[PDB]
Amino acid sequence: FTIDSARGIFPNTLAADVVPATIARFSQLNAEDQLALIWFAYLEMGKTLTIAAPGAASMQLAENALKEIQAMGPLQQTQAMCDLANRADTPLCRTYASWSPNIKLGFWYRLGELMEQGFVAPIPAGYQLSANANAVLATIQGLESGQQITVLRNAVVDMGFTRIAEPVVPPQDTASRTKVSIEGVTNATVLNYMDNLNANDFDTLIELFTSDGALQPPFQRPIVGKENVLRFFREECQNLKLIPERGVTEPAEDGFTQIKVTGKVQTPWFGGNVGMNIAWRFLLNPEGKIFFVAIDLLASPKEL
Amino acid sequence: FTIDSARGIFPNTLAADVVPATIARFSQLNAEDQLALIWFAYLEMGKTLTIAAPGAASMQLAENALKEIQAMGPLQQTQAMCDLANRADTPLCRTYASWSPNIKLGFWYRLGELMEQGFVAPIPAGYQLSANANAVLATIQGLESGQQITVLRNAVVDMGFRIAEPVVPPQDTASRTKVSIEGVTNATVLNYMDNLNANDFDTLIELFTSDGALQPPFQRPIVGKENVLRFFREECQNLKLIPERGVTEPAEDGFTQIKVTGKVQTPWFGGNVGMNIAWRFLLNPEGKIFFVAIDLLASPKE
Ligand SMILES: CC1=C(/C=C/C(C)=C/C=C/C(C)=C/C=C/C=C(C)/C=C/C=C(C)/C=C/C2=C(C)C(=O)CCC2(C)C)C(C)(C)CCC1
Ligand SMILES: CC1=C(/C=C/C(C)=C/C=C/C(C)=C/C=C/C=C(C)/C=C/C=C(C)/C=C/C2=C(C)C(=O)CCC2(C)C)C(C)(C)CCC1
Repeated sequence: FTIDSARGIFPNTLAADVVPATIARFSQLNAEDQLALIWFAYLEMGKTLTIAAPGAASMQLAENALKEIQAMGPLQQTQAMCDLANRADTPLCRTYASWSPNIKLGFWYRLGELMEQGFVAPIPAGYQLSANANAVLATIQGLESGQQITVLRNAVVDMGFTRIAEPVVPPQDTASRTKVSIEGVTNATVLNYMDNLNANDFDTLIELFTSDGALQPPFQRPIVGKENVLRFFREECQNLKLIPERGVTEPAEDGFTQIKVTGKVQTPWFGGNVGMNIAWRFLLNPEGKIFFVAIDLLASPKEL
Repeated sequence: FTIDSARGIFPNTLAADVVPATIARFSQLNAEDQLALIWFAYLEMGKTLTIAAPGAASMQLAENALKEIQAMGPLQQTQAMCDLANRADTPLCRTYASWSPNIKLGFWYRLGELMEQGFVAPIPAGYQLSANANAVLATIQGLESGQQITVLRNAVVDMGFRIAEPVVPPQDTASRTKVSIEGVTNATVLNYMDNLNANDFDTLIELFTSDGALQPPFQRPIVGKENVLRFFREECQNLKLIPERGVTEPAEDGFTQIKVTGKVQTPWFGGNVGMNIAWRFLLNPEGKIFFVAIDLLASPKE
């Protein structure tokens, strides 16, 4: 068993690879078209889905950068946004790249509010997308909400020129914690994984892993080793709600066990308004430690 | 005008972005599935489309790596190929990454022949692709040949974790052909096409502004004469550009923008694959190339 070979467990699992396909098409676009397309997608999505407000701490971390942009003239504001989209090498792009995804998202949330108000240069009036851009937006608007928000998030995270993160919130009080139930699955490691993540208890969660174990987020390469996985939990995985439904348990090579669970996950950005269809694919060693876990965004509810 | 803003000229040009979409899907796959998928695509494509043999110089440059793999036991051979697909950090992967695209392609051409012959571990008998991988292969097989070969090339180039073929002397001046483009007599555009068709990179590069850029299909702009010239020498030998028609318009600051459409042949396939291409030029007032983008078009309808 290697981490990279483990990526192949449960090969029947149909991931929503339209997401990275769409991000790839988006990434080809002219920067102004990238910005306008997201503006359009954002505006129309906002008619039925409300984005949660960025946290106070996140806003403080992005404040300096936001103030600099607000102080610029309109042409310069537009240029700064194009710089981010083009991944140009500028001080602002370097600052942006140092930020965790949540801080990047909160930065754009605020710019969006300011553009709506006319305090930061808006997308030009009557702007029409390029041929390729119009098709990309059409694709996005045809996707399930869980896929739409993943496309938008990944586009945002990709910006800037490549560590600052929000403070780590204390774990949930033990007596207040809920426990998940999974049809077919009573495996203690899997249950403890879900329960500890739901309680933001990253120190306990990381102890479930082998020293060389990995976690693979949707459409990303495996994050390998306890140090890197713990960093990822602390920077990116706060305040999720995992709602696993059902699973299946099978023996693997060398006394290992492989378990696939399907269910839903909510991000604090949208709460119960977007339930993403997710699979977890675990490979556990003979002692029950996590050697590998992959988290996949599923192609449709037909994959649960 | 910035290089990055110039990327937006002629915005109704519909590029074949199914190519980078498909590469992105492919890149998500398990490595063994990546290898099997390409094996399948390769085998089926080869029933109607023959790949030209790698050049002698290229083969010599890849020879040591190929010999090392051939000396391995079958399990190790399979692992070595998986390492390349996974972009693992290994000596072989580092050597591979140092190679120009043509050398990487020739390396896999040879491994393909050896797998067919049974001298390098083949894809396991009766191998079945994953759900996601089967769909990716279906997409590829539905594409026009020019798009298929671009997907395969880009997948190959992406593998692994400063070595190029020797530069071939430019074509004898008296032997050179000249292109004709309906609607377009612009000397810079004509000289661009004619010099590239003659492998005359030293003359070609002089058409560019010092800070000018060239943007290959689905890649970021390559900026400045040093980098553009390097790209010509490493990657752009022995092409055949067959421009057909164009359109010429004024641009800002006394600049001119010109779009040309036509076909291009790669020496890997010759006339057997004609790729539908657009060139989008932005020329300064003196006629120098500030920006040229080369796009693979979505269909002949473009
Ligand atoms: C840019 C831009 C603009 C603003 C755009 C904005 C404002 C976009 C905001 C988008 C947001 C807020 C998207 C949030 C999406 C969040 C998602 C998709 C979270 C998914 C998390 C999951 C699936 C986690 C699953 C996990 C599990 C279950 C595990 O078991 C282990 C950990 C982990 C893997 C993490 C404007 C409009 C100005 C126009 C100009 C350009
Ligand atoms: C991996 C692998 C295998 C072998 C795969 C092989 C063997 C694949 C070979 C593929 C090849 C040989 C593809 C070649 C494609 C070449 C292309 C698509 C060239 C396009 C060039 C263009 C469009 C240039 C246009 C330009 C123009 C016109 C300009 O004006 C400026 C310059 C430039 C921009 C360059 C096997 C089976 C073992 C299985 C295991 C894994």
